[PDB]
Formats: sequence, C-alpha cells, structure tokens
Amino acid sequence: DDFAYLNARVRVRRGTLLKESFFQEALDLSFADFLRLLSETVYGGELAGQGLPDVDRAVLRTQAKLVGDLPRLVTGEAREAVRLLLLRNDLHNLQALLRAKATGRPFEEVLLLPGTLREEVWRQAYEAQDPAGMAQVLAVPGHPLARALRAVLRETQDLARVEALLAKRFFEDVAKAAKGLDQPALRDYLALEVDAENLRTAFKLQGSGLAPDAFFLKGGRFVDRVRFARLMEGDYAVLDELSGTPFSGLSGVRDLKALERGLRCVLLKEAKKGVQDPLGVGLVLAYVKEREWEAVRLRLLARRAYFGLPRAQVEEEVVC
Amino acid sequence: MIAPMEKLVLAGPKGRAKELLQSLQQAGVVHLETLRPEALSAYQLSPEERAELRRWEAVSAGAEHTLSLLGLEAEPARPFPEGLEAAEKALSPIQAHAEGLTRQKQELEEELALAQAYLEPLERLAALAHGLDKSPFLRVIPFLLTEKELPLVEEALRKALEDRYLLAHEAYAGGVAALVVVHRKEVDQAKAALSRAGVAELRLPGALGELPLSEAARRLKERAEAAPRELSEVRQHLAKLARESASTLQSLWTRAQDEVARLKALEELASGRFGFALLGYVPVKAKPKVEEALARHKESVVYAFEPVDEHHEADRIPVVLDNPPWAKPFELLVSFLNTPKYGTFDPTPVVPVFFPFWFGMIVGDIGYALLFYLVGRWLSGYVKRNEPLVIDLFALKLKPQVIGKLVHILNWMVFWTVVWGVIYGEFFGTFLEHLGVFGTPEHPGLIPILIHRIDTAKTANLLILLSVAFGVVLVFFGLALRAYLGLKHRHMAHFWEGVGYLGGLVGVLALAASYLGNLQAGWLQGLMYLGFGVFLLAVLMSRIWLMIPEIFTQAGHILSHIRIYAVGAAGGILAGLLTDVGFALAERLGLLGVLLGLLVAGVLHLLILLLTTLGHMLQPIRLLWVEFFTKFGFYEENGRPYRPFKSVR
Amino acid sequence: GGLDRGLIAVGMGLAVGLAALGTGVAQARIGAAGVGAIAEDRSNFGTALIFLLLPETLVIFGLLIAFILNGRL
Amino acid sequence: GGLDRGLIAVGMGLAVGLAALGTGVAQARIGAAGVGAIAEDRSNFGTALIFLLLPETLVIFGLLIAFILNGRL
Amino acid sequence: GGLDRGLIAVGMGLAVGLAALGTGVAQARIGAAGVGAIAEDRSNFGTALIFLLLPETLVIFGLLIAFILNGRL
Amino acid sequence: GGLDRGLIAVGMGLAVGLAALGTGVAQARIGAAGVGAIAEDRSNFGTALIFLLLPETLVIFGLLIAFILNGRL
Amino acid sequence: GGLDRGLIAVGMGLAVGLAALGTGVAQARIGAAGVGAIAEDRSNFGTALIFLLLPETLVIFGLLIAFILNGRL
Amino acid sequence: GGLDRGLIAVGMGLAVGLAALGTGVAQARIGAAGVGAIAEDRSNFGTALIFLLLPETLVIFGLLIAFILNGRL
Amino acid sequence: GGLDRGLIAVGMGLAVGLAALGTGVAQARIGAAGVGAIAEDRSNFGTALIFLLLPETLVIFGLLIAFILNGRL
Amino acid sequence: GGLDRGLIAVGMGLAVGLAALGTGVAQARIGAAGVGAIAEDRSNFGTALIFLLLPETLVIFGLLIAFILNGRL
Amino acid sequence: GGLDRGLIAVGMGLAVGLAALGTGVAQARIGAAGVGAIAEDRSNFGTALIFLLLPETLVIFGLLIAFILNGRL
Amino acid sequence: GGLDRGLIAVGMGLAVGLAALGTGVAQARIGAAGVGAIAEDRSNFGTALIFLLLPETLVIFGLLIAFILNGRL
Amino acid sequence: GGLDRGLIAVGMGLAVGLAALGTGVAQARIGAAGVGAIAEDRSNFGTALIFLLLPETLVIFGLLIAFILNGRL
Amino acid sequence: GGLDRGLIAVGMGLAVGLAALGTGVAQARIGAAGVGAIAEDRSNFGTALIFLLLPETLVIFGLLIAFILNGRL
Repeated sequence: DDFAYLNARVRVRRGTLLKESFFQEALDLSFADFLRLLSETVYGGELAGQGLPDVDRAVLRTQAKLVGDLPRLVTGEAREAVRLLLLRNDLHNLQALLRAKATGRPFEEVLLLPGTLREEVWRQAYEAQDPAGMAQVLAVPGHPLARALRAVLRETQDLARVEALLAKRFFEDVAKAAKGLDQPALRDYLALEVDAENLRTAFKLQGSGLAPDAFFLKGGRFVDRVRFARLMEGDYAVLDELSGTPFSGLSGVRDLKALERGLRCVLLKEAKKGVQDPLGVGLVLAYVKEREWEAVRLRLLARRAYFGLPRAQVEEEVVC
Repeated sequence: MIAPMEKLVLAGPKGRAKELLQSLQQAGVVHLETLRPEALSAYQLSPEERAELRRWEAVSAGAEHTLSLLGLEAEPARPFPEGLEAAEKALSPIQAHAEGLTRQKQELEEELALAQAYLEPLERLAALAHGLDKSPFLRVIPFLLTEKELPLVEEALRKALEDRYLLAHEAYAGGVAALVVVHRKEVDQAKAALSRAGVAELRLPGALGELPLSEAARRLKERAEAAPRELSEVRQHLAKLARESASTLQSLWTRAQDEVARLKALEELASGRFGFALLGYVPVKAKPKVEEALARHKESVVYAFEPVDEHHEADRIPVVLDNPPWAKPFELLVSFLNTPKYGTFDPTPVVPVFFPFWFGMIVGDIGYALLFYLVGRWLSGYVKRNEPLVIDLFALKLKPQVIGKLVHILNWMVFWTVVWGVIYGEFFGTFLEHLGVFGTPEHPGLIPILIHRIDTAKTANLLILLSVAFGVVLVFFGLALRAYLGLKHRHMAHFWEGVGYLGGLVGVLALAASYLGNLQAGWLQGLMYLGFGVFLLAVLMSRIWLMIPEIFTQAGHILSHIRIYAVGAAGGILAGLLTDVGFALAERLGLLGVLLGLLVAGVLHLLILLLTTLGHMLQPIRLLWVEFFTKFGFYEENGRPYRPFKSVR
Repeated sequence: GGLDRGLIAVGMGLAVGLAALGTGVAQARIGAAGVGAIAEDRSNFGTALIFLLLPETLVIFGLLIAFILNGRL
Repeated sequence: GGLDRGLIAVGMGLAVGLAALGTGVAQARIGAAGVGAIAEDRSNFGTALIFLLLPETLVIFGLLIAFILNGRL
Repeated sequence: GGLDRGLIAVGMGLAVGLAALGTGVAQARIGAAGVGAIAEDRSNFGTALIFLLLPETLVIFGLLIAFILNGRL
Repeated sequence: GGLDRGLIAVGMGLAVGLAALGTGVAQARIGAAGVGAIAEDRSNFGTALIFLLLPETLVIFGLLIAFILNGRL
Repeated sequence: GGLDRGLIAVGMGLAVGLAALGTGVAQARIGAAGVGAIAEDRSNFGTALIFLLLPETLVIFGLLIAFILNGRL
Repeated sequence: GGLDRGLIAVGMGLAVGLAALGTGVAQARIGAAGVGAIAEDRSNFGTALIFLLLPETLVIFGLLIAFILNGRL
Repeated sequence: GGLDRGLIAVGMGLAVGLAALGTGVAQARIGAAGVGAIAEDRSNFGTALIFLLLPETLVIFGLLIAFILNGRL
Repeated sequence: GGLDRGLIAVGMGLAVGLAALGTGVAQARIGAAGVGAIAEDRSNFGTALIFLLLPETLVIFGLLIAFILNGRL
Repeated sequence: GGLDRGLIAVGMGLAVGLAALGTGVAQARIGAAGVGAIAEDRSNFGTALIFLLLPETLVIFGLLIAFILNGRL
Repeated sequence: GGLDRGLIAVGMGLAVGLAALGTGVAQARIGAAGVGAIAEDRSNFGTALIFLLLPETLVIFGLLIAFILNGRL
Repeated sequence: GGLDRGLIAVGMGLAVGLAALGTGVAQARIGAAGVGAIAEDRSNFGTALIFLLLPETLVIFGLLIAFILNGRL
Repeated sequence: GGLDRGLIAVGMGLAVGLAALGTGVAQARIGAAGVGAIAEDRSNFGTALIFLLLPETLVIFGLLIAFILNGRL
C-alpha cells in the first residue's frame, strides 16, 4: 500500500510511451504503413496479422496488459483509491450483461470488455437466477459497482428502470467514494468528471422534455441544477454562462461533436495536471489517462487508414 | 473423528434407474460423484426429461414468487402430491389472484399518494381558476412555486404584458399559489420568460396536468376519498388469500424442489446402451440406511458397497464430524475453520475438555456465574417455546437448534466457572468484605479461601506456573499428534519436522529451567544437550532448513498460556475493588443510603460484566484455535463437504 | 521508607498507560475496517466483533505487571 | 508525605493520561467510519455506537488503576 | 513539606494534558467526517454533533482526576 | 521557595502545552474539511466555523487547570 | 531558590514550545487546503486566510500562561 | 529498598509497555488486511487469524524479560 | 549561577527546538502545495510565498521567549 | 549496589522494548502485504513467511544484548 | 562549573538538533515536489531550488541560538 | 562503583534499541515492495532479497558499538 | 572528565544524532521521487543527484556543532 | 564519583542510535522505489543500488562520533 512502489513502476511504464511524432507520421500513411510502424512500436507486441479487426484486438490486448495491472500489485487504501480510476469498462460490461439478460440474448454474445472484476465472475453472473444473485456474484469488498447494484436493487428487478437507476447511482456513488478519501487529485478529477457527465447528459437529452432534476447528477462543482435545466430546455447559452469554471472553453458551442471534443480536451488536460504528485495517485492518473488517449487516437488513425476515410475528417480529432 | 466412508458402485436398466435415483434420494445420505468419465456415456437427459425439468423449475419459481408476494415464508412443509399438470393448475390461480391484488393495491396507493401530493395546491388552484378554466384565446396556467419570492417571476411578467395575467399567492400556505391567465400565447411567452427569470410550471403528472382544472380537481378529490375503502378491501382479500393458500404453496415448493433436484442429479449418472451406473460415497456406519432401500430395486441392482480408497490420493472423499453426544454441541465452536483433508485428525473432542475449565479459571465470581445461569434460563425457555431468537439489532437469527446447542455449552461452562470460583472465594464479587463465609488467616471465616487470588504476592508464582504447565501440555500434545499423522500418511519429512520441533523445544525448556530458574542443573544438563542435538540432527536429516525462528515462534506459542492467569487476576481484582468500594460507601459511610450504595455497586458490577464478558469468553477459544489447531495441522488442505442426496423437507 | 513507593507507582503507571495506548492503536484500524464491512453487509457483525475484541489482550497483559508491582509496594 | 506522596501522583497522572490517549487514538478512526456509514444510511446508528463506545474499556481500566493508587496513598 | 507539593502538580498537569491530547486526536477524524456529512446534507447536524461531542468524556474524566489530586493537595 | 514552586511551574507548563497540542491536532483535520466544504458551497460557513471552533474546549480546560495551579502557588 | 528559577524556565519553555507545535500542526493542513482553493479561484483567498489564522488562539493562550509564569520569577 | 527497587520496577514497566506498543503497531495493519480478506471470502479466516496472532511473540518475550527482572528483585 | 543556569539553558533550548519543529511541520505541506500550484500556473507565485512565509511567525514567537529567558541569566 | 542495579535494569528493559517496537513496525507492513498476496493466491504462502520471519533477527539481537546484560548483572 | 557547564551544553545540543529536524522535515516534501516539477519541465529548475532552499532559515536560527549559548558558556 | 556501570548499561541499551528501530523502519517498506514484486513474478526473488538484506547493515553497525562499550565495561 | 564531561558527551551525541535523523527524513522522500524520475529517463540524473545531495547541510552543521562542543570539552 | 564515563556512554549510544534511525528512515522509500524499478526492468537495479547505498553516509558518521566518544573514555 505504498504509492512510491506503484509510482516508480508507473513512471517506467509511462516512459514506455509513443510520442506525438508517431501520431503525426501515421496521419498521412496507408493501412500497410500503419501496420508496419505499429508492429515496430511497443503497441505492436501482440499485433498478429493485418486488418482493422486485428488492429482493434491488438490495441485492446496491449491496453489490457499495460493498464489492467494497476489494481493488482497494490493493496490497502492505495488499492481502494486506484480502483476508482479504471471502472468504466466494468460499468459497461455489467450494463451490457443486464441488457442482454433483460432482452433474452445468449450470455455468449456479449463482448465482456476487460475490466477490474473477474471474467469468471462475469460469466457466472449471467446464470444467476435473481438480480440479487447476480449482484452477489459481482459483489466485491468495496466495489462501487456492487454497492450501486445493491442500491438500485432496492428499486426494481431486471428492467430498464433498474438499468438506468444503476448507471445514475454508480456515477453518484463513485463521486461520493472519491470524496470519502484524502487524495488531493482524485476528488478533483472525479468532480470534474461528474460535472462533464451531467452537462453531456443534458446535451444528449436536449428537447426530450425530461425532468432536469430527475436526469441530473450530483457531485460536480462546475454546474448546477438551474444550469442543467437551462441547457436541457435548449438554452444553449448556459454553456456560455459557465465561464471561469475549469470547463470554460465550451462557450458558444452548440453541436454534440464539438461539445464532446471540448469536454475530452478539458478532462485530458485536468488529468495531465496530475503529474505534479510524483508520490501520490497523480502519476497513476496521468499514466492511465494518457494510455487511454493513445489507444483512442491509434484506433481512429488505423480505422481511417484501413477504410480509406479522408485526412481532413480525422486531423480534427487529434487536436488535444 | 472424521467418519470412515465407502464408494457404493451400482448399475441397472436405463429405464429402472430413473426410479432407483428416486428411491436413493428418498433414502438417507449419498454424496454422488460426477462418474461420467468411465469409458461409457454421460447419461444425458431425454428431450422430454429436459421439458419436464423446465416445467418443474417454472413451478418452483412461480411458487416462490407467489409466496413472496403473499408475504409467506419459503420454509418447507409436507410435499405436494400432484403431477406436473396438477401442480401447474394449482399454482396458476393463486399466482393470478396475487398479481391482480398487487396491481390493485399499487394502483390505489399510487392514486392516494398522487392526490395527497397536491391537495392544498389543488385547492388554491380551484380557488384562483374560478372564471378562466376554459377560455378560447388562451387558458390559465398554474405555477406551484416556493415561498413568496413571486417578484422573481413578476420581473419577467412585467417585462411581458403586465396588463393581464396577474399572479400571486392566494391560498395553499405550503407555498406561493401562482397562476396566470391571459389571451393569446403572450402568456406562454411570459411563462418561458418567467422560467428564465425563475418560475416553475404546475403540470402535475396525469389528469392533474392534463385535464380541465375544476373537473380534474374534483376527480382527484373523489379518488382520494374512495381510495381508503378500496385499499382496505384489497388488503383484506390479499391477507385472506395468503392465509388460505400458504400450506398448498409450501407443499408445491417442496415437491418442485425435490423433483428438480432429482432431475439434475439424473444428469450426473454414467450410462450405456440400455444401462445406467453410479459411484457415490456413503459413511460406513450408514450402510443399512441405503441397503434397506436399495434392496427392493426393480432388477435388484448390483449395490456393490466397495471399500474406501486409502489415504492414498483420496482428497475428494467427503468428510463429516461423527462425534459422541458429549462433544457434538461444542462442534459449533470448531466447524467455522477449514475442513480436515481426509485421514488427518479431528480436534473436535479436545475443546469440550480444555475450554470450559480454562473459562472457569478465567472467571470465578459466584454472583456473575449465577447471573449467567439466569441468562441461560431465559434463553432455554425461549428455545423451549420453539420461537426463534430474533435480534434485528445485531442481525441474529438463532434457530432453536443453535439455541439448544449454545444452552448445553453454557451449562457445561457454568459448572466449572462456579467450581473454580468457590475454590477461590470471590463470591458475588467480594461479599466476604461484608460477611466472610469464605475466609483466610487475616480474618478467618466459615470455610478456607484456598489459593487466594486477591493476594498477588502469595499465589502469583503458583498460578503462573500452573498456566505455563497447561500450555506446555497442549503444545506437546499437538506436536505429538502432528508426528503421528505424518507417520501414518507416510510423510517422512513431516515426521522429521515434528520430531525436530519437539526435541528443540525440550532443549530450550531445559536450558531455561536451569539458567533462568533454580540452580542444580545436574539432572537437566543431559536433557538440554540431548534436545539441542536432536533438533540439529532432525534439521540436517530433513534438509527442510526449518527456521530455528519457527522453533522460537513455537516457544512463544507455548509461553502464551499465561494469558489465562493474567485475565483471571485482572477480573478478580477489579471486581473485588468495586465491591469493596460499594460496601464502604453504603455501610461504612452514611449507613442510611445503604440502598444507594448497593445500587451503585450493582450498576458498576453489571457494567463491568457487560463490557468484559466478551473478551473473557473469547480468550480461551483464542488460545485453543490459535495454538493447538495450528500445531496439529488443521488449517491447511481444506477437505470436501459431505453433501447428501436430496430429501428436502 | 524512601522513594521506593513513588518509583513503584511510576512504573505501574507507565506499564498500564503504554499498554492502553498499544491496545488503542490496534483497535483503531481493526474497528474501522470492521465497521466498514458490517455497514456493507450486516451479516459480518460477528466476524467484525471477533477480530476487534482480540487486540484487547495487551491492556490485560500490562495490568498484570501493574498489579504485581502494586502488590510488591 | 515525602517522595512517596509526590511520585505517586506522577504515576497516577501518567496512567490516566496515557490511557486517555489510547482510547482517543482508538475511537478516532472508528468514529469517522461510523459517521460515514450513518450518513450513508440512517438506520445503522446502533451498530455504529456498538463499536464506537467499546474502546471506553481502556479509560475505565486507567481510572481503576488510578483510584487504586490513590487509595494506596 | 518537601517536593511532594510540586510532584503532585506535575502529575496533575501531565494527566490533564495527555487526556486533552487524546480527545483532540479523536475529535480530528470525528469532526472531519461530521463536517463532510453535514455539508452533504444539513439535516444530519444532530448526529454530527452527537458524534463530535461524545469524546469529551475522556477530557471530563481527566479533569475529574486532576481535581481529585488538587483537592488532596 | 524550595523546589515546590519550580515543580508546580513545570506542571502548569506541561498541562497547557499538551492541551494546546491536542486542540491543534483536532483543528488541523477539522479545518481542512471546513475549508473544503465552504469553498464548494459558501452557504455552509455558519456550520464549518462551529465545527472548527469546537475543539477549543481542550485549551479552555487546560487553562482552567493551569489557573488553579497558579492560584495554589 | 537555586533550582526554582531553572525549573520555572523549563516550564515556560515547554509551554511555549508545545503551543508552537500545536499551532504548526493545525496550520499545515489548513494552509494546504487554502493554497488549493485560492489557486482554483482567486476569490477564495479571503476565506482561506480567515480560516488559516483562526487557530493561533492556541499559541496566544500558551504565551499568556508562559508570560504569567515568567513574571512570577 | 528505595531507588534500588524502584529503578528495577521502572525498567520492567518500560519493557512491558514498549513491547505492547510494538505488538499493537504490528497488529493494526495485519488485522485490517485480514478483515478485508475475510469479508471478501469467508474461507480465508484460517490464514487471516494465523497471520494476525503471530506478532504476539513480541509481547510474550517482553513479559518474559519483565518476569526475569521481577525475579532478580 | 551554577544550578539555575543549566536548567534555564535547557528550557531555552526546548522552546526554540519545539517552535522550529512546529514551523517545519507547517511549512512542509504548505510549501509542497505551493510548488504544485506554481508549476500548474506561474501566476500564483505571490500567493505561494505569502502563504509559505506566514507560519514562519511561530519560530519568531519562540525565539522571543528564548531571548527573554537568556536575558534573565 | 543501589543505583548500579536499577540502571542496568532500565537499560535492559529499554533495549528489549525498543527492539520489540522496531520488529513490530517492520512486521506490520510485511505481514499486510503477505496477507494480500496469499488471499490473491494460496501458492504464495511460502514466500509469505519466508520473508515475514526474517525481521525477527532485529529482535534476536536485542534479546542477545538483554541476556548479556543479565549475565553481567 | 560541572553541572552548569554540562546542562548548558545539553541545552545547546538539543536546540540545534530539534531545529535541524524541523528543517529536514520541511525540505523532504518540498524537494519531492521540486524533483517532480523539474522532471516535468526543465524550466522549473530555478523555482524548485528557490522554494527548497528557503526553509534553511530554521537551521540558521537554531545554530544562531546555539552559538550564542556556546559563547555564554 | 555506583552509576559508573549502570549508566554505561543504559547507554548500550538505548544504542541497540534505536538502531533496531531504524532497521525495522527501513525493512517495513523494503519488505512490502519485495513481497509484492515476488507475488507478481517469482523471477525477481534474488534482487528483492538483496534489497531486503542491505539495510540490516544498520543493526549490524549498531550492535558492534554496543559490544565495544560492553567490553569497555 | 567528571559529570561535566559526561553531560557534555550526552549533549554532543544528541545534537549529531538529531541532525542525522532530520537529514535522513528529508533524503527519504527526495530519494524516492528522484529514483522515479531517473527511472523514467536516465537523462535527469544530473538533476536527481544534484537535488538529493543538497540535504547534507543538516548533518554537516550538526557535525560542526558537535566538533565545537568536542573542542570546548 | 563515577558518573563521568557512565554519561559519556549514553552520549555515544544516543548518537549511534539516532544516526541509525535516520539512515533507516531514508533507506525505506529510497529502496522501495528502487525495488519497483528493478521489477519493471532488471537493468534498473544498477542505478537502484547507487540510490540505496547513498543513505549510509549518516550512520557512517554517527559511528565516527561514537568512536571518538569511546576513545575519550
């Protein structure tokens, strides 16, 4: 449970990274050039063959190997803090399993993305005869996913109501848990994420007539219920009002694509500002977020070079 | 000890096997092995068998869900004596009635909640909308807002046409009763502007925000009026239906669970053309319980009750505790840790011997023991009533079986905890400080308080010596049993390690009793040298590089037994001091608030007992389960539980 | 007479106090983890108390030496 | 009293104070977790107190030893 | 009337001081958690007050012992 | 004169100093929590100030004991 | 007296120093939180210093007691 | 009598107390980790207790030295 | 003098040392947070130094007491 | 005699106690890591103890010093 | 002479030692953050060194009091 | 004589105790990291063991000094 | 020679030892962070060593004070 | 008298013990980081050793001071 032990290893791993020259040089290359350069880089350790499925699988495997080891090799409160960094994949896998069970599709069709829980647990959870049994199979000592599944289990059985309440409660519970530990940077990143998620949900539900309070999330500090209601009800100048907050560059934008790009840039900057705590969790956050951005950019450039999309449609996605 | 068991091998006609399994399941125990890899078929169920399993599983699920909806428990009962079709035809009506009643209750309750959610706002809105409920140009729009900050919305209202649609709080003192009525959509634009400047729209869900104001309010009030009677009738009907159908539902649940278990078991058999076979394990003493059932097989099946495997590679063999009546009620205190491997020893009998005596040595207060006896009386009466001890505060669901076992344990504890108390005075605390029935050479009484514990300077050496002696006995027995088990299982390395540990401990103890104790080491020098030599020889001849540090740790585990003396002395001294202070305050001081002094002494003693009894009870078992069981193995290899076949309810 | 009684009193006090501090130090973290687990599931209310009352042995194992000195005074 | 009546007080103080420090260090983290859990759900107040008020045993033992020494001097 | 009248004072001072240090080391975590919960919801102020003001029992006991010694002096 | 006065002085000094350290230890964490909560929502200052000014009872009691000792001197 | 003055000096030094350590312990965490909030928004620099200088009453009381003692020398 | 026995009693008390604090510090973290593992899976109580109760050897050896000293006096 | 002089020097050294420790304890966390904020944005250097130099008042308050005591030599 | 005995007793007690505290401090972290690893996989119970027992040399040396002192006493 | 000189020397040594401990405690975290910043951006070499060398004022003041006391003796 | 041997014994005991505490403080973290790395991969056992053993040179140096002093006795 | 020389030796030892403890406390965190940075890139060792060798000032100043005391005694 | 060499011994004991504690305090973190780096890439061990061997330069001075003090015995 010593952050120094984890942080030295994370410093070595972050030293094993791909430079911006790799992203710029592949930005005008064919799928075979992207394949050959990828194979020569450390990202091409497990690159088996050629083709977009191969590129995607290789990216997934390399990311799992070099970012999924974080919750292990560290215990105690160090583990309890570093576990609330890589939890979105677990949230997605649980949501996918819940939806598949609700509809009726086989449990062997889901993707089962590499997360923080156990793959055997994920497989066995589908066969649970009750949602409580599925939660118990997915239950961990301190998993926010398990806590939120218990919380939503007090609302409904395996239905769309449970599916939505689970996501809302998991986001709120992750916010609370991050606030419940004394890590300077984790609380800030979690709060900024909560605010960004609330704003993005308001933009996504634009004009849907839904109750802003019922769709709102709590935990952030760069938005409020009034601003959520304004943005949801179409007042696209509320995003112009939130100036001064860390998400201040998003003033005057009214499109979903531009809003997503802006929020991604802001969150990436905030996570890259965590490198100021070399003996805290901050270097771990920086390594995780930089790895995720590298994976996303690599997959986008490789898909562009494979399916022959034009250059101008992807260069704007490597802005940050 | 871990009961001996034998592999029953049996085979017969592929059709008769479906009833042979039923007979065995209705019989006693047999842990069925998977049996499939036997150079034969995996006995996969027929398509009609698979359909029968699905139907019975549906029956079980429906029975459980309907029982939960009615609120009844899932405890078993007498079986349901019906086929699949009859069981389905019985479960369907009850499920239908429960579903309908639950839907009706949800509807009535939700209607009541909705109507009461906006009663005063509805009254205020009905008051204000007395003349503009249905208008051609535009209709009045209500606004349920917070307290009278109505100027906040009036700012935007005055920015719009204030020449019409004035809004203010008229009634519904729970808040500001806002509403605006005007011609054209200028009122709607003003509503948007007031929303921007701070205002809310009173569009309640359903007919409240979707019907004409007055008629909708009247309908809401009528629903709120009529909902009580409907809710009462629904509740009465549901309760009566549950009371009528509980027994049938439980019977169906038991029958369904039994049948589904039988089918899923049938999926475990081995098979071939026209044939089925099994290879389950059964305890050697239980043989007539199987034999007196599987004798009447249709073909008079093989029923070859073949031997156990030896200790040689039989870690899959099931284990069960098999202890005499004296020791069984205490097996609860020992089952919570790892199960024995198969041929390794069972520590179950040691505990009833060595735990209660240690506890009695720990606590000696005669009055405290009498209090424990009274508490046991209460618990035993509750168990006698068969009503389970439910304590929701600590999440306690003590069933009568556990209550009885704990009562037996407590009685056997109280015996020694009173005997050792009377063997050391300290009655009711320190009652001898008011009347010395027990007494000693400082003020002689009716009987000798032998080995007085309060006087530290006298008996401390004796008590510490006795404690360390009992500890040496326990650790030596544990090491010996480890040696014997390592010899029996032909583990030469284990035998060497155990022998070396015992020899090294003997050598260290000899050198200790010579140097740190008395002089005259003539008869002990040879023993000390022998022990050290034995330790070295065993370490060399076993090559395990066994830690002399581990020998030291074993030595510490030996020495730790002084905790009994320590805890006992602390408890006795504290109780005696408290009783002395109480007696002084009551009689020696004032002598008219004797009631106050006795009450204070009682309260202090009760608080001390409540706050210390937990540790007092925990320490002996801690010593046992940390030292003896660790020495004798018994926290490795984990075993395999003896699950019998079926026979629920 | 002499300072024998006083120095014996100081020894007894030091033993009792240091033992109490050690028992508190252990019980702090043990009880915190136990409270968390019991909150997560109210069925571990047994194992939590069992593993939380175990550290209290140090207080008694100090009070023993304290009472021995009090007797020798 | 001479040195005895003096240093007996030093012993009593060094006992009670160190016992209080131990009880505080034990009760700190347990109280923090209890407040967190009670905020999480307003029903576990009993289960929180049944672990916050247990470490008072150390302070009770400290007071016992102190009163014994005071009686002895 | 030798040094005893002074050693008594030193004992009283050490007792009160260490008792206060313990109460503070408890109130630190207890009050931090209480402030967090009350900020989360202003309703829980009563539970926060109960938990934060409970550990004053140790300080009260320390003052009791100090007053006993002082009155003996 | 003698050494009684000096010993009483050292006792008073230790009492006040240790109580001050206890109050400071509590106030550190309490103040950090308050400076977070009020900065997040400026409405809660009226409670954060109370929860950061409650640990002053430690110094109040310490100074009471010191004043009693001085009055005895 | 020959030793009374020196013991008074030790008492005064201990009081002042322990108070300075307590104030330093509080001001570490409070100032850390403050130098965060005032970097996130420069309007917070009025609440930060108003909280960071609040605890110094501890050192003030310590110096008051020390001055009283050193006056009685 | 006097210092000749008092300065042996103090040494015994120091040995016992320091061993007790050492064991408490050793046991707090291991107890928390064990409680976590047992909560995650109730089949690890055997290894949890075996690792938790191991450091009592320190208190055992300390008590041995204390008893040897009490014999020497 | 010979008897009071040494104890006065001990008191002075204790006061100075404890005040320097308090100032270091405060300056560690406040100096670390300041370096972080200044690295994040070079427009906070003034607020860093105006926070970091603030608790250096504690060592000046201690060194004043030291000078007074040394003057009483 | 007189002081020549009690001082040797105090020396031995301090040596044993401080060695016990050192061993406890190391064992807390090593045992927590080992418990975590064994709960992750039961094939690490070799290198768990095979490292958790090595710090016992730091107490063996202290016990050796204690035995030498008791011999010379 | 004798006790006067010895106690003056002990006071001086303690003062210097404790001041140096304070300086080291501060420089630890300050230099950690500085090493991080200078690794992130080579332009932080000046600011990190300027922030880390600042807490040497504690050592300067401690050694000044030490030199004054050494001159006195 | 009187103190001429007992104080030397106390010096040896304090030396051994403090050097053992230092070597345990080192061994805690260096042992935890070793256990973690070995449990992750069994290929680093040799380097993990050499990184565990090296800081025991502190206790090896400390026991040499104590032996020298004892031989001088 | 004499008690004066003995106390002077105790003082010199205390000064050098406390200074070394302070320097160690700083070098701990500084070395850990520098190790991390040099692992990320060996190019920065010219900054890592140049930042970790700075804290030698504390021990060097302590050695200066100790040598001055040795000269005067 | 005999107190000369007796106190001269405790001086060197304090010096060596405190130096060993400091070197151990540094070596904990500066070795855990090196162990992590070596695990990530065995080629990091070369720099990790030079990182963990530097903190010996404080125990290698405490030994020198203890040697000088013993030489003057």
